Amino acid sequence: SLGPQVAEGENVFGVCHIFASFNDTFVHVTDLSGKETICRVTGGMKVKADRDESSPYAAMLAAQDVAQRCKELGITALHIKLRATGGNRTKTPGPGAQSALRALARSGMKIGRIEDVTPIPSDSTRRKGGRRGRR
RNA sequence: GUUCUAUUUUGUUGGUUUUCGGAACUGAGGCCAUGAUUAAGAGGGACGGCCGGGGGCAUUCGUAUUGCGCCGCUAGAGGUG
Ligand SMILES: [Mg+2]
Repeated sequence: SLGPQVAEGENVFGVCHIFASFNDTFVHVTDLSGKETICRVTGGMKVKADRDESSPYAAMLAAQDVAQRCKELGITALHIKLRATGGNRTKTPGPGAQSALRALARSGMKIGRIEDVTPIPSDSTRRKGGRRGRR
């Protein structure tokens, strides 16, 4: 909880891994390595109902809690790594991703570079479902 | 040329060998305007440069998965209308 950075000269960089499933949203801030983490709070930790854990309100509260816990240490800027369900399943991020990103941007985390770290397979295994699908 | 032979014939009775004709075999010729229709918008094949997720064998790469090992923080994570 002690920042060695000079205040006006530069900012301390971290990176958030915004995981956006269709049933929950993870907002996870780690360092430049990713091995050491800083703050992780979810939509289910903020809203105690399973059906709206991936809701933009829950992702917004999770992003506000992440930004407050990160300003408690003094990391100022965050790179953004958007991550989806991935694999054989869906590759489009959920509704909480843009809400959490805009929420941390309003709460005051300096936006670095944004990229997709979605685990898009080259050629995956068999998708969970029948030959007729999830009807 | 070789073998066989219907017989006409030597005035009439007999043999042998020829001229002349028919059957088979066999050598040197002369001639054909000498002799093989075209190459199917039929087909087969050779040859040339290709072309192609065609086939078989060996090798190599890519991610994702799931499981394990180590590290960081955590009370939720999955999943559904
Ligand atoms: Mg079924």
